[PDB]
Amino acid sequence: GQAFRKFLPLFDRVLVERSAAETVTKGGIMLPEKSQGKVLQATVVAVGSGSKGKGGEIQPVSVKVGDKVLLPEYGGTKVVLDDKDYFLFRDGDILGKYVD
Amino acid sequence: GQAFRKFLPLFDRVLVERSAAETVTKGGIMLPEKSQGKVLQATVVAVGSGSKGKGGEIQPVSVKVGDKVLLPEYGGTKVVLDDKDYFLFRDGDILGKYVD
Amino acid sequence: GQAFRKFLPLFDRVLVERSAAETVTKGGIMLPEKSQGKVLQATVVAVGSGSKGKGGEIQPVSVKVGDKVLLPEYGGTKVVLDDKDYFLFRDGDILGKYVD
Amino acid sequence: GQAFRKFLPLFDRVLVERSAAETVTKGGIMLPEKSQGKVLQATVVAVGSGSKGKGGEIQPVSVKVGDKVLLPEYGGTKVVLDDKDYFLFRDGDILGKYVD
Amino acid sequence: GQAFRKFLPLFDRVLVERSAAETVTKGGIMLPEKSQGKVLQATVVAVGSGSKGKGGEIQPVSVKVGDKVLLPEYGGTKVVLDDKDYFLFRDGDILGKYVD
Amino acid sequence: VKDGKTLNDELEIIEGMKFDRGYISPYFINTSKGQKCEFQDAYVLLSEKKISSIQSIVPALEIANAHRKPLVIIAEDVDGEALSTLVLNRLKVGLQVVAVKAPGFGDNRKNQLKDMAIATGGAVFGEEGLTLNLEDVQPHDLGKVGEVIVTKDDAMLLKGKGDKAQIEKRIQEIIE
Repeated sequence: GQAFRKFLPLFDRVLVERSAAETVTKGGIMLPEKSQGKVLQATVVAVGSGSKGKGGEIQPVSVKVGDKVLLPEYGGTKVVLDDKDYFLFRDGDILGKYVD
Repeated sequence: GQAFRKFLPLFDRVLVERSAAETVTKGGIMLPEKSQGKVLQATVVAVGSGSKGKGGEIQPVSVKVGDKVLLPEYGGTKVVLDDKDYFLFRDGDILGKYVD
Repeated sequence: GQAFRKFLPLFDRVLVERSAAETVTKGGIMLPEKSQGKVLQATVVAVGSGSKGKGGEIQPVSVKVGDKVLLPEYGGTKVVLDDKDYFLFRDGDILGKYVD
Repeated sequence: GQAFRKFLPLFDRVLVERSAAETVTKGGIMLPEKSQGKVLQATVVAVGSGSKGKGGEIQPVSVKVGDKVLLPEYGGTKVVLDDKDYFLFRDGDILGKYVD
Repeated sequence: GQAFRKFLPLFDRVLVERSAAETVTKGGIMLPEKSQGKVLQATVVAVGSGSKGKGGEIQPVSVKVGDKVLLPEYGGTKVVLDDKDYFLFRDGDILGKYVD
Repeated sequence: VKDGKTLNDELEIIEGMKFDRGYISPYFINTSKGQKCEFQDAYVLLSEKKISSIQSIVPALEIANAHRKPLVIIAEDVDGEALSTLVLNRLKVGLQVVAVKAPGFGDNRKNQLKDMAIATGGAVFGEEGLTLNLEDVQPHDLGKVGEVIVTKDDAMLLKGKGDKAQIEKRIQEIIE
């Protein structure tokens, strides 16, 4: 498990911050704030130690800290750390990650 | 796991590209766009690494990249990659494949 | 697994072709088409490779291609091959066989 | 298992004491009492011995007494000890720990 | 398993006797009996032999006879023994023990 | 011209920004001689939407408390937890604050609120077009009056420290 802002997730939970919502289009058209939904793009800031899926050993989570990941529409918990929004997810809920 | 457009699926998740909807019939009758439903034919573009169904090892998915497959009507997730529509499915959701 | 018209079912799914609906009775009485429901009699045209029920091995399906089988009223999936009607079933859904 | 005020939790249950609700903001603005919801921050005062997740042995709980933890919105049992408010939680329900 | 008043519980069931409802407060105020809700404190009077949670052996229950325990708000079976109220609970339903 | 309750005709001159909206709660009264709220050199908070939440009203209260200046809150309505916060801070510690409903039923409410913003030097919050949020309030986004009376039925703002040229442009806008 890896901690972020003095917060360590438990079991296979993963903490992410969502990316910044896009404010202007590629042509130069500014977008209203209330029309921008939740960003499914996110980066991993903290992982838990993982669950015990098999007998006697700890299974680490599939993502690591700094991974750029894709989130589902629902299934995240609001976590406030130093007055900033963070979202806690189960490891199996992450749809995929972006490689570079 | 195999990545597509710098996106890699997680666990037993498969990313597919749906085939193009039929626009004109075999007799030359063009079809309206709003009347064409979702295409159940698709091509596998990205596979996940696979889940751990048994004890201690990773089970790879049953399809590979480039496979021509048949999809169910429900059960896919909208994924946008380079502003182009793609759909993510669990490996068990795919009904079958087209062999050549 | 066995393929049929360039379609191969995945896992333990079984592809069936329903028997022809009875149009005339034994007494020579023609029957309306709207009054004939789905035929629970069917033949097996394609089988999947099977699931992994136990640890590390593939369990083949209980029916083979060419078997004459009885279908449940619900639980089948519409599959169209060469503009012809076919239905996909889980192997555990088939009620029984017609043994000759 | 660790007891607190002669109360010992059973199996993997964890007893927590919620933190004090904020009565005044950083700018010196006092807040009404009924506008302050349940505090998701809490400290662990008592743990159970743990459950038997695997075959034949007892799995201890992930948190220990004195850990600063984060709690979900729902899923806690009211427990009154020496006429003072306390809450009982399952070990898996706890979101994470505050490390120092 | 331990029997009480010629009644032996089966499997992991536990028979408890609830504490007497508080009729007067610490100041000297008599309380109405209708307002006195169900008492969550109880004394274990009979335990079952336990269930077979693992392979081939019998798992004894966590509580013993004479233990002071805390009860959930729902989930108890009314058992009448010699015309007196007794309540049957699963071993997992019990929240904790009062250790002296 | 309206009726008079006396025997003689009398002329009343009403100056400044008077509107037929009193205080929301009587706990804001600090001048018991006339049952009125009296502030001098006060901040003005203007909201085009209702103020019903804690976080929509706390930051403005922290600016008013840090500057040790009174605050006048003119919105569509102030209710819920924000009203309880205002009354609690007025009664316990003695925070100088008053809350007044906005005048007008329709687009007249928006036009008069923007008139108040221009005359006081403040900004209208919770608007349809610019969409300024009440959680993000700066000390320059508040109007500055030199004087305010809030009685039971009406409130009046005097000597708003707005930009004179902006008031002139708003006057020509009303003229056209």
